[PDB]
Amino acid sequence: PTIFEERHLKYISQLGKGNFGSVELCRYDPLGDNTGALVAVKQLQDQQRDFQREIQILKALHSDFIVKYRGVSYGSLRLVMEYLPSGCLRDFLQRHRARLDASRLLLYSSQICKGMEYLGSRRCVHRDLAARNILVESEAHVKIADFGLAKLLPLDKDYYVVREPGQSPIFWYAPESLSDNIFSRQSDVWSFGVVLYELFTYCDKSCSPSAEFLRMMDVPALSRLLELLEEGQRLPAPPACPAEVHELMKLCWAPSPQDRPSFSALGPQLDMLWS
Ligand SMILES: C[C@]1(NC#N)CCc2ccc(-c3ncnc4[nH]ccc34)cc21
Repeated sequence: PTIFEERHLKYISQLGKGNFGSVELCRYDPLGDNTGALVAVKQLQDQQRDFQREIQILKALHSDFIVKYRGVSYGSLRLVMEYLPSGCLRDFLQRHRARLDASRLLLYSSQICKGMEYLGSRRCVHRDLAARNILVESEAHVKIADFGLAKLLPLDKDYYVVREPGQSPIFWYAPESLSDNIFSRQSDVWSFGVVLYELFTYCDKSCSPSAEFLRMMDVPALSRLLELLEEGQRLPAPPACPAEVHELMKLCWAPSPQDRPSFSALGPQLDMLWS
């Protein structure tokens, strides 16, 4: 059931890209009559090693808040996952902003936090937590996706040091990630603070992390952002944001990783704000 034959996967369209790969919508149609199930299929476009690691990570994750691994097709050639037609949260928020209230945003925040608490329990660092990497199962259910940059922490080391600087938009990176290429479950907490900001602005482009940080900012942009952050400057409270939600973002944005709340400490606080 977890082995998908290449010849039966029928290409339909492109779903997206990210981290030198692509996601396609395919029908797994062994009958050849267009009645088979729709699946989301990820493939590559040393890269093979990081793709194999991603598959092994996702295959061992079992959560209502993490995108479901279905299987693999060999040539490992492709990663097969459940298809979520509503797509990424970032685009969903922009389209349905006039229908989703603060209660719904708090529900999504709590579900992402629960998925992140579970990833941390698995010693998994996501490294790319952003609304563009969160999928919408339904109007009341979100799931974390894209484990392309994810790392498993060894048993005796609670952080990870990357050899070369990242290729992701710099606006979600923690100061220790921007300065020393250090990543941990605490830098995932920083990124979650940016996710909370994204939810509460409904991913509005005009006040996005990139537009707002550029606005606030011969020195490179990365060094200028680090300077901004080291001074204690932070993204402003989104328009109409409840005061308590903004206070949580600021806690996620503590200068030192050790002072940031844990996902287990954040969870009951978001659950309390939701109700
Ligand atoms: C998060 C991200 N990369 C990945 N993995 C970034 C670009 C993109 C575009 C489409 C989808 C997608 N859409 C619908 N159902 C799905 N199931 C699994 C993935 C998926 C996911 C992604």
